[PDB]
Amino acid sequence: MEMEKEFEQIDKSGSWAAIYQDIRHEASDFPCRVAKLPKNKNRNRYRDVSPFDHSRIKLHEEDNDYINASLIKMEEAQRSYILTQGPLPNTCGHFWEMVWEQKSRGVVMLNRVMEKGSLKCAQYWPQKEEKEMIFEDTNLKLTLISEDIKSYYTVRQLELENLTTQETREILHFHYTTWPAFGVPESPASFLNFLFKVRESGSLSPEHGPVVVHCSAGIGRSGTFCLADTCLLLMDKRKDPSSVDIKKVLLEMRKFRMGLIATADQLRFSYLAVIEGAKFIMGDSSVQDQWKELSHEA
Repeated sequence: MEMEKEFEQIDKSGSWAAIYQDIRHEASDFPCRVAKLPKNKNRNRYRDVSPFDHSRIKLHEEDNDYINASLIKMEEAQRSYILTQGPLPNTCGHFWEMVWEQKSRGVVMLNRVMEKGSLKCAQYWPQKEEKEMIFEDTNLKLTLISEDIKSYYTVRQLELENLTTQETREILHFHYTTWPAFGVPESPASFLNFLFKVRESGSLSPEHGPVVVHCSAGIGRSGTFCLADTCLLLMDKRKDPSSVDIKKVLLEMRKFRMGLIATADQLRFSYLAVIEGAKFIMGDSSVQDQWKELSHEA
C-alpha cells in the first residue's frame, strides 16, 4: 500500500531517474583489491564490475581462489544469493567449482550467450545429452539430463559429478531468454511466473546452498531478480505489504555487490513486480494461474 502510494507519486512526478541516481549516490563503496590484482585480470568480464573483498566467494583451491562472484546475505529475509558474471571461456570450471563447493541446487541465467551482436557469456553447460562437458582444471563432469522448453524460458536438469569423489548432484538451470540487457521483462506476469517456477523447484530453499544468479555482468538483471524475490519474502514473513521498503532493501543488497539494478526502468519494474506479487503473498493463490496465462509460456 505505502509501496503503491510511492509508486504513483514517482510516476506522476516522473522522477524515476532522480530516485535511481539517489540510490547510486548513497550506495556502499568497499574495496575490491583481490579483483584488481594483475593475476585476476582475465577472470573479470567487465573492468567496472568487481566483487567486494568482504563478500566475494572464495574458491577452495590453493593456486588462485578468485572468481567474480558475491554472496548477498540478506539477514532479515533469511535468504542468500550468489550473484556472478556470465562465465568466461577460462572460468567455466571455476563457475562449476563454486556451484559444487557452495552446495547450490539452482542456477538462474537471465541473459543469452549472444546479445546485441556480442558474446556476453560462455556456453558453460551442455546442450546435448550425449555431449557432456568435463572441466579438467576443477575435476568436474557436467551432463544434460533433460530440458523443458517454454516460449520465453527453458528449465534444464543437469548432473554435476565430482570426479575426485564420484559424488553426483542434480543441478536445475533456469534460463530466461527474453530479458534484454539494460531492459525489463515483457510484463510482471512473465517475470513472476518465472520467479515462482524457481521457488517451486526448491532451489531457493534454506536446506540448499545459495542459488547462483547471473546475467552478463551479474548486477542489472540479476539484481532485479533478487530484489523482487527478497521483497516478496519479507512481505510473506509479516503478511504486511506496507512493511517493505524497496529502496532500503536495494541499498542493503548493494552492501554485498556493487551496481545492483542497472537502470531507472529496472527499478520501476522491481516495484511493479513486487506490487503484483503481493497479490499472491496476501492470499490470492489463483493469481499464479493468471500469470501463467498472461506469460504465454505455452
